Amino acid sequence: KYVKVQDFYDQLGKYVLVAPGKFSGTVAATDLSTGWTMAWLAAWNYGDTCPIMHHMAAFPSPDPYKEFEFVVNTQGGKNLFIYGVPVTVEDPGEGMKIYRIKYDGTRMNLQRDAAEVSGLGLGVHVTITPEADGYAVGDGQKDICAEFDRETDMVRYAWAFDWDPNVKDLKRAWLDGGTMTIKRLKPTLPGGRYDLQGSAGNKIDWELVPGGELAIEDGKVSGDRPLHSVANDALVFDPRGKWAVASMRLPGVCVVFDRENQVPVAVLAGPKGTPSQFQLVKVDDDTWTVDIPEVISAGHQAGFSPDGQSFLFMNSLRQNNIMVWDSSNHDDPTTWEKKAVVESPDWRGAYPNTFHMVFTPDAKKIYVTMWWPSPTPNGIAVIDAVNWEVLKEVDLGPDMHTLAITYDGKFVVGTLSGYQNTASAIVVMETETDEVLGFLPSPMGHHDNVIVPRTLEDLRISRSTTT
Amino acid sequence: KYVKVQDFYDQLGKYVLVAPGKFSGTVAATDLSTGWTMAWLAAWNYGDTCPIMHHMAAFPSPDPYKEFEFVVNTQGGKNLFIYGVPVTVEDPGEGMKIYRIKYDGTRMNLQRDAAEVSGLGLGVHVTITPEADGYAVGDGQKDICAEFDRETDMVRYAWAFDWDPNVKDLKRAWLDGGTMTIKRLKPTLPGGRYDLQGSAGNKIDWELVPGGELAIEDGKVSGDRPLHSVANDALVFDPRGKWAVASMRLPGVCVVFDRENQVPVAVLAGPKGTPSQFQLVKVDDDTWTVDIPEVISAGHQAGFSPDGQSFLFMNSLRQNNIMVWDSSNHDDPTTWEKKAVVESPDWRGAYPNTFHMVFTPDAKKIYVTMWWPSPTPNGIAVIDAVNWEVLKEVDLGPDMHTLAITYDGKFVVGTLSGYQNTASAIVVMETETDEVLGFLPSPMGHHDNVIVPRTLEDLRISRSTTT
Ligand SMILES: [Cu+2]
Ligand SMILES: [Cu+2]
Ligand SMILES: [Cu+2]
Ligand SMILES: [Cu+2]
Repeated sequence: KYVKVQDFYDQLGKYVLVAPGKFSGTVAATDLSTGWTMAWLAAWNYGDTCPIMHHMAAFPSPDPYKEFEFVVNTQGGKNLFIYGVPVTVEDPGEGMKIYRIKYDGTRMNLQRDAAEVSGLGLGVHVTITPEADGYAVGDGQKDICAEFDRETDMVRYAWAFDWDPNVKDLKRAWLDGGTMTIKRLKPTLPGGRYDLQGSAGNKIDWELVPGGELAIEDGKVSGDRPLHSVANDALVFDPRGKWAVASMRLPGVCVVFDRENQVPVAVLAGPKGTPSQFQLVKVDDDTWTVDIPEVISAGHQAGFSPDGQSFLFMNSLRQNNIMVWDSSNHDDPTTWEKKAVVESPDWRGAYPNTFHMVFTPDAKKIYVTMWWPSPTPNGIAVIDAVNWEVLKEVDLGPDMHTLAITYDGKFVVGTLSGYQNTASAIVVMETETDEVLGFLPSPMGHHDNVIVPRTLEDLRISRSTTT
Repeated sequence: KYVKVQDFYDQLGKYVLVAPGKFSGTVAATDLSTGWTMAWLAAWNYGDTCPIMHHMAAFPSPDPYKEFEFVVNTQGGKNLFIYGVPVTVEDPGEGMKIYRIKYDGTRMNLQRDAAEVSGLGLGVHVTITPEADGYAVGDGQKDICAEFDRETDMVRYAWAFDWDPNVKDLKRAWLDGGTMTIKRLKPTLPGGRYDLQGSAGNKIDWELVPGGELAIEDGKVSGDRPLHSVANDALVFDPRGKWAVASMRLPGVCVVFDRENQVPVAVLAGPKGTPSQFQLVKVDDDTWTVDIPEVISAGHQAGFSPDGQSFLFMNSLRQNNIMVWDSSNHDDPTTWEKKAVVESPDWRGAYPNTFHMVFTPDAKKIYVTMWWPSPTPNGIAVIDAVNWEVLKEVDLGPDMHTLAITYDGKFVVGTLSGYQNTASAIVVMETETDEVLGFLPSPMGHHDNVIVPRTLEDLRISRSTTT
């Protein structure tokens, strides 16, 4: 007679979608086998006065439906003013919170704020270590990343990054190059803690938007110290262990760190045209530098294929493509060498902007975001990861964000977020012939989403090895 | 191969569902033809410091996808402490806002706070007048209801209700009878404004929950004036025009009001066992009284069938049934006689509590809510409104709130809201053989929802004639 939406959910199976909602100030888990939201959480109700719920990542649980834990961070300050919502809050809080929350089989519970426990507030990407024993956050306003311990929320190590332009004027500070310093950040407060919550640390007073390097160069982004900015975005993890990679938007490079010995060991150069790497120079036991002749393009998204064998960093802005290194040699990242660039005619200038990606478990395909400012249709591009070529692009709607995949490989689940004021949805695509099955309602401006992994192997294609 | 969710939405058609989300702080509209959320608004963004978004109702729009306008009010104070979210807020806002919001075919726009325009702040049911030229709001803490003009947001008339118990002890205050006063409530501030925003007016410090009539009796509800409460809930409208009916929870009556002459004309007695009406006595030009020998039962849900020929009030609490009156004589409500009572073996003392309803366009059936405290399954009873009998009950999940219906009469659309901390959903049932088609995600604690009407006729089965 009639069609039952339960038939759609029957095919997706018992996966748990989690996603935060940015200006909605909520986070929510959804049952993809029934269409229910399992639980949601409103941070205002906990006294947060700028609850911009931003990025997030879930630890694996053997049964997400009885329990799971996740990490979700917030942004604050003038970040509240930069989207199209005519916000009337005067003096909002400062965000940079890192909330630990546990779903217990009925409700979500706010465990604590890790930014308080560690001393270190960081407001961009959140990922889980491949061993599920901790997590990392990055922040492009203060240019710090750190890997924290799951059980205590204390920082295992934290790196601060600094730019020293060869030309001291914002228009040229990146294009004509400079030296980046890589600096061990050491705790300064009792108990092993930092003094870097909320805005403490900030160089620029809000996070650079997609294309937002142009803005910083044109002197349109305020802050104390924009000339020193690199805009770190993320620390993503090699699935094989040992190394974590920090992405720096403005200087177009990624830094490979030794997690156990807490040194950086290599710098990979993003733009097509430049070598595989630049030279890392140790200055002292806590200080390294790297010189860059010119920044030919800012980069964004960074991540490893599930087997560890390829590493990717996206050029965005002046170039627009995916640079791929061969990371085959687990024993020494200073050998990792460029082996492929994914290019496509429509990939010119800042838009479409490729800010997020997910591999299929066997690693032969990639789903990658194509973002544009309103009104141009946003979408997904499907990449052949064996030959490194675009297979197809699907237009979907406004403001495309992240992409997650069911662990059996079969369905891609993505979020579009209305720029915080217009249409928002969850999108489902099947990966056998890459077609959209449609949209589920989602009143939230998500800039992240995940499916709760069950095993350490599922994390290799979740929020761990890519953003 | 795969089922597309678009197939389920193709059978629903271009209807727009709207609902607010109570603790979530937000409000959202969904395109039931594509699964997208069309847009959503987070009240914290406009500086509201207790954005419990409560009840709402939408003006008809000839094309809602192009634009439509709605009203959504808030609660604050200690309402924020009444649910199991371990809220930690120091100085919560007082709530009782009445927002005017307009969707402009891209975004939601906050137009203003009707409670600041009028001075009169009310936080329970919001309904639209059948001519779509104004709206009404009730409040069970202050015991006031009013009709507001749509263009100016100024009060057309408002009424204040007061209880004068025969026994001055909260335990007997309603059981052993009393007198209720109906007072015309007049502006005290310049320009025809009230001085009654926020907590001003409050007799008890929070709204009574389902079954909370026993809490007030037991001295569990603090406030300044509990012995005087009646807990007004709503002012629903005869779809034929002329009359509005205010429901009074604690004394178990409804008062019929003549909208244009600004006087009450009749009082309907809810519990089975009592006559059709108690006698309204005029005291002076602004004051009427009505005596009740004893209150056998509190009531709650109240509303008209779409042709106006039947009027319903739900006994909850000490009886649990639907009382029905013959309202076919539109010239004189003092002739409305009880004509039936719907009863069911399971409907004994408070739970399930039947607090929400919607009619089919032809008025031949009613979908009514059945609410229990966690953990018993809440759901929907289907009522034969030709013979006044229950047809079936369907169990759904936690915390069942309101129901709407598509104006072609084909699909019933309801909200479950997880007691603000667990599972939430929208549910879809087809009215042809009353089977549930399944659930769409909705991370929101809705106590309201509407499908946006397109004509005046549509309002006869929207938030106008029933809550
Ligand atoms: Cu990023
Ligand atoms: Cu973001
Ligand atoms: Cu009610
Ligand atoms: Cu309510």
